[PDB]
Amino acid sequence: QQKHFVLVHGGCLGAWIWYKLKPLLESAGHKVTAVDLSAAGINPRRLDEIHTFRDYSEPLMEVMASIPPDEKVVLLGHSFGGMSLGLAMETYPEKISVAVFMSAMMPDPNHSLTYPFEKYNEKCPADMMLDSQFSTYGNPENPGMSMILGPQFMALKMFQNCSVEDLELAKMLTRPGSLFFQDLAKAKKFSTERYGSVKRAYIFCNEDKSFPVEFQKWFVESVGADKVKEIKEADHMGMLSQPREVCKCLLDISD
Repeated sequence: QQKHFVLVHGGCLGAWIWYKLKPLLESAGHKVTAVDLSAAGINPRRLDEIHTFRDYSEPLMEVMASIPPDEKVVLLGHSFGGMSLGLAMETYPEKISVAVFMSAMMPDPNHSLTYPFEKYNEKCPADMMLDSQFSTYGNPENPGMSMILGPQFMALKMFQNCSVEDLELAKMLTRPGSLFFQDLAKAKKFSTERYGSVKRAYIFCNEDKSFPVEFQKWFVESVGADKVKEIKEADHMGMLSQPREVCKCLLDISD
């Protein structure tokens, strides 16, 4: 039976990361929507006009709003894409057969939206992002924070198991992004009733140097998932370093 995978990229990246995974899932007979979130990929918005996490996630929500009455989707969220999964799961829990997180913080409906970030930024050193750079933007009375990935950070910490071509593509395509911390600090947390009704799966990427496996495991341990798979030699960009494995894990989880 044909599944519809909605793939959601992490911060500063775009739908294009899925360019290897998407045709694989399609050759398996499945439908795939790879979404650019707002001001990501070639989405035509600018980051300095995106101030809320809901606005950032809107292209995903639009895909969710368009799932027909008798269909569901399988979501796959990479990295920060996992937060947009949570929003999709809180909003349209009945529309999702399983929400798959990969190298992603899985929201915990027991805690605030910022909790996984508060956690990340307690367990991880302050210089972890190397040559990446941050700057504020938006309302001076309540500024957003944007970031740009450094090419050493990308090379060493995100794409180190990927081809040079994929890293090249990332250097050519990465755009400023934001984690919307201060907007997330004022959201409405997800609920166990809604977000928590949705089957969760985790795909571990064991060589992820950006979101290390021990931290992936901590999210799975503390939050829980119904299915877990591991890709031993996936880096942070498992859909580019190990697209076939991601495709097998996904079909496994979904079928």
